[PDB]
Amino acid sequence: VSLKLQKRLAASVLKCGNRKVWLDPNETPEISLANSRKAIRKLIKDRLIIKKPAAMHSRARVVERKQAKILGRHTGHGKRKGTKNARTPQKTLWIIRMRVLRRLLLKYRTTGKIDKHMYHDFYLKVKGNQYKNKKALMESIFKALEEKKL
Amino acid sequence: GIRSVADRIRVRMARLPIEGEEGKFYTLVSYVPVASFKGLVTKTV
Amino acid sequence: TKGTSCRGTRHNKTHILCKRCGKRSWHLQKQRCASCGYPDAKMRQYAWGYKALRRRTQGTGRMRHLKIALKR
Amino acid sequence: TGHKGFSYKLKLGKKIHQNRGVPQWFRMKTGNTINYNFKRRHWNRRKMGM
RNA sequence: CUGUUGCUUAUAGACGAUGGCAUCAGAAAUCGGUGUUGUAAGCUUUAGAGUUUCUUAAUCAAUACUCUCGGGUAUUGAAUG
RNA sequence: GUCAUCUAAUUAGUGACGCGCAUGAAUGGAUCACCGUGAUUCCCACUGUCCCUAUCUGCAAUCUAGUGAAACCACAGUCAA
RNA sequence: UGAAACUGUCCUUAGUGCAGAUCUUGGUGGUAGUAGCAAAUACUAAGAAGAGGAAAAAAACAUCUUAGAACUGAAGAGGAGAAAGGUUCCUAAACAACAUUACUUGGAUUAGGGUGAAUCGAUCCUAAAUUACAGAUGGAAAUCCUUAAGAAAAGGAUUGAAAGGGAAUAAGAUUAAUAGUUCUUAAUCAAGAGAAUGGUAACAUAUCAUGAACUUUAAAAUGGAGUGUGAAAAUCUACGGAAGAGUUCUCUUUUCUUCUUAACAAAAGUAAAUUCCACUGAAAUGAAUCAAUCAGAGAAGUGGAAUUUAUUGGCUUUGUAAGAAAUUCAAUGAAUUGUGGUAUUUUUGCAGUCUUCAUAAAAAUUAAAGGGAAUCUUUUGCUCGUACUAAUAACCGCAACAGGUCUCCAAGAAGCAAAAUCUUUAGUUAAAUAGAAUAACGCAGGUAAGGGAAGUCGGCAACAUAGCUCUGUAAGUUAGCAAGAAAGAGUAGCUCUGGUGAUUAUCGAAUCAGAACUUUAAAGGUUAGGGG
RNA sequence: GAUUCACGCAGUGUUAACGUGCAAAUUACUUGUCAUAUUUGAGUAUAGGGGCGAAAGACUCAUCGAACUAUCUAGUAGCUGG
Repeated sequence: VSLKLQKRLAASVLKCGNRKVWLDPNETPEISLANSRKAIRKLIKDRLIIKKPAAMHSRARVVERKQAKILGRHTGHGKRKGTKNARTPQKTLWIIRMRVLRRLLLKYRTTGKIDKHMYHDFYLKVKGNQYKNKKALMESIFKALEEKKL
Repeated sequence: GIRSVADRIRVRMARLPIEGEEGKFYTLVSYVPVASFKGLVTKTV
Repeated sequence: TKGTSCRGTRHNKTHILCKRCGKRSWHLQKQRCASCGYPDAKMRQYAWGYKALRRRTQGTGRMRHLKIALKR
Repeated sequence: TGHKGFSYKLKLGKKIHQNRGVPQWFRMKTGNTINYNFKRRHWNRRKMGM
């Protein structure tokens, strides 16, 4: 007897695909008598039909790869396949640095470390690509404050 | 898989009478795992 | 590709059933029946179509009310 | 199609109704030559052009 | 007598054919010989750049040393038994 | 065509000559930078294209079980004069 | 043999005698048990049913269950629709024919069953276009006109879209098959029935707080590119656990699975962006973005108002609502259902920038204004479509044809990449038959000593270069290019170091550079320019 | 109306396969291309001495240097076969 109907009905009740349905092979005459969804549900409750667990997929291998690449283990020249701009976009580095440097000058103006005329002059210097990073701007501001008092 | 099989396999075959008809017979080949095949000759279990 | 391949896109009807003659000859874009000559009041008949005349004409149907009158 | 007109569906239903065979009792009448319906068609054998 | 058939038969072969043996038949493993590749897996040389942690105590560490001329394969169209 | 040049060797290519069978100015004349699955010639590299063929795999082809067409067909099917 | 009509003679009459016409129609041979039944990686074992794996290996055995091994690889051989098909859908009985073997299988035969809507669509509106009465034209059939010609239609007639516009429904369960349609629960919409305050102002008040003719305004209703960013989902990840499963002679406080929530409404807490309002008046010019851009017809500052952000009001939260659902345990009954992220993608908005000799629809329908004419409960919600495929078997190609045919949802690894390659959820293992042998000649994929195009019409075919980083780069030129010119060097594994931020030491981003040591000396498994 | 890759598309070469084919034009690799002179669905408009054509006498339902269909029509043949 073909158990195609029971396999299809069980998959709709178990809410799984036909590949996850397990019909017990030693009671085919018992299973083949269930020609309705009400009868299938009883067979599921009686452990005649069970749902196979999903095949295991481990992320352990990927986790170790990221751990090694954090320490720069595989980030060499021979493992780089894209262009320099592709891996680290140049435009987004400008947007990141502009936000960082313009945030610092906004913090100093409200704190009173620099005045509006000094803040304005450094703003156009920041936009003009004068300081590589935060430290260079802090050094320039520190140096410019000492010329002011002299 | 389908592409590779073990180079040496050790099996155990047993002649037994068929359950349905006792006069007739059938073979039952089973698998006997071994650590190594060294010094293993045809043994009548 | 004028043969087998070009036939795959044929899924749009040109003619559908006509209300007056029952045949699938009603042109959807011309709004007229190729067979019985719809909305035109007179039925479409031609002398070169003598077989077409012997297929649909008087006496090819039930003659529900004319069969009694001529018998009378 | 899924969407169809009302009259078109009834002409589809009649085509279903006419795709039947001769009942057995009709075949046992005296002097009967009608055994099979030669106006039969199947969906995958002939399209009914409607 | 000859043929079929068997050895999933060879010195032969598209198929037939041809060649050999058929109960002292045949086959099979295992063993030794003979070849191929290059030193298995487990534990040990702190081998070991450094890091880390207890702070000489461990760790983790590509690769490297001894067991190891190792391990694996070997008729399938190889040779003995 | 003749002269140079490209090659060991050039009816090929390039550069010159021009009484040009029968070039020639929006039937457009001359000139090409970029571009072209366009036409042509030569170098480097590489290679079974070749000297000159060997060999490997899969699918068939071969044989068998089931199934099973077609083109074609006067009759047919050994040669010399 | 056959079983009911027929024959001879003479005249008369003719659809009167066949080997050919590539003659017409029908039937049948050789070919011939021959060519074939070879694209789409692939099946094996045990059992069940069945006349249908027997046997001197007759080496193969359709269907269903379990196990193993696999393929499509999520721009799929997944889950759903539009056109087209039309009962192909589901179930049972049954296999004569059909699916190039067979079939217990079937999209095949027989017989029943199946398609439920106030909220989804058609119905409604108009777009390109289309067709009427009267009129005009023509010998005629008929053509023209679509608001112009009319005693016709406050104003212009009919049709025209299941992808354009549009009143209103969601979650769970259920069937052999229908489900925003049935059931439970929870809502919504339409049509009904029972002459006001507050705020300086922007503007605000569970109906409120009257508003006719007439007129106006707005919405429906409007291109594309590219950049930044808010939010949700998915993936990834941090902390904290609960429950179950996998591995475990070698280790692994380990690997894996679940930890959810609708329409419609509420308003504890709290965002981003834009535009306006009040105070004050900028120069020593400020403010601001990735880019811009802005300002005395008024900047920045402070305090406010409004709108947008997939339903009320964007996110969390709440009613719904845990009673559902998911994961477990027990033999119907019990357990739990935290909080984050300066990561990626998709979707959805927003903000300004660019671009056009291109400026990227209309109506139905709705609201508001100017004006001043006048003095909570309950009922109903009609007609039609609704099954199924949507394709390496339901569509078009004569067919179960490697051809063609419009869309929606869309995981992990790796990488610049929605690339090649492998896997997860889902689907399938059959998709014109197999077994044995392992000849020639083939089709598809390859390799090769020495030479290196001598082959040939011709380097046809194949080989060869190939990613990224650094250096370097000619003539010529329309000065833009040539240019990835040409040419040269580096690249692996392991252990470390430094740079690039946020909050006041902790937290996070993959990216760049550098140094020792070791080795089989490193883009090349896949993908991947020959040059002059 | 820059250079390329990808989903797709086309059809440069092999003058490969096949050539009583998977197919009355297809398959494989190679090549070109792969968004603004782009690709594409449905609706709608254009008809045979006509239409449509970035122009090949190309396309107009496997039909094109004048479609398909029916009638005139048993068109005519000094030519061919019986």
